[PDB]
Amino acid sequence: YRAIKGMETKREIGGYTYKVVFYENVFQDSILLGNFASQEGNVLKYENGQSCANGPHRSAIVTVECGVENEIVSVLEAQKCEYLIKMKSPAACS
Repeated sequence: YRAIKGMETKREIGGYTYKVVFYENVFQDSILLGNFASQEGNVLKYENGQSCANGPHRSAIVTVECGVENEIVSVLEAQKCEYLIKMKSPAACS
């Protein structure tokens, strides 16, 4: 009944703190981008989050290429209130 969290990667982009719980969801300060729904490849998709107001539901898509450590490289609202999260992590290698 309790969601399991990952490593919690947090980074300040645009003045707000992006938190990637990885197996839960992603936030910006306290504004919920999206929620972990599915893992597609090595990319995790988070949607049904907090409203965007200027569009549909916010969403977050974490693109992981794997690396030495987990870190939020960048986040970009390029898609429909859907935030591209660019990351890497050794735990992503499989």
